[PDB]
Amino acid sequence: VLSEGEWQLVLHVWAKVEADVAGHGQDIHIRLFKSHPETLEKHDRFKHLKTEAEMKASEDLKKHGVTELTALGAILKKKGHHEAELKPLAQSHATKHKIPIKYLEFISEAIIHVLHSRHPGDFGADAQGAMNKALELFRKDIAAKYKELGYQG
Ligand code: HEM
Ligand SMILES: [Mn+2]
Repeated sequence: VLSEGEWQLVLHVWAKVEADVAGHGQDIHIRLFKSHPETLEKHDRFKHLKTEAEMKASEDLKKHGVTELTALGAILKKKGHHEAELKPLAQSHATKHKIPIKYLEFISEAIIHVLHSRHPGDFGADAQGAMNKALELFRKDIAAKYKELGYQG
């Protein structure tokens, strides 16, 4: 459980993401793909992009990042009361994309990295701790929904 003050820090930095959702989503994917190339495999639509500049020039990848971050933002804004938003996400990611929980850890790391790279003055230790707790809650709750659908994270 997050305190009200922790949620406020999460949403404070999230408003900064919302000033440029597409750019943040591009940076998060590029970091994710570089740190963990097997995650680029899971994105079988983008597996073929060879360089950072090709990745940045992909309109489809940019649009996909906005779709992803929009769903995450909608979840974060519910401050843990996110069953209705999380359930369809768990359904698609368990039964179609087949994204293990470890890959959600990988993208959580990339989110933290990009947020600290772009917003260090609004993303110090306490804000990082709050965002880490909110992403941990997200991963814990989606893992439980994964199991309800069969097959483990
Ligand atoms: C912050 C966590 C994530 C959120 C909120 C998220 C959200 C979404 C949303 C909203 C879609 C479109 C609708 C859907 O199919 O559910 C989507 C599609 C997808 N996501 Fe995620 N996602 C997350 C993490 C990941 C990770 C970690 C991977 C893979 C390593 C991943 C791989 C995919 C793929 C492969 C698709 C569909 C792409 C296509 O149509 O080609 N997602 N995601
Ligand atoms: Mn993605």
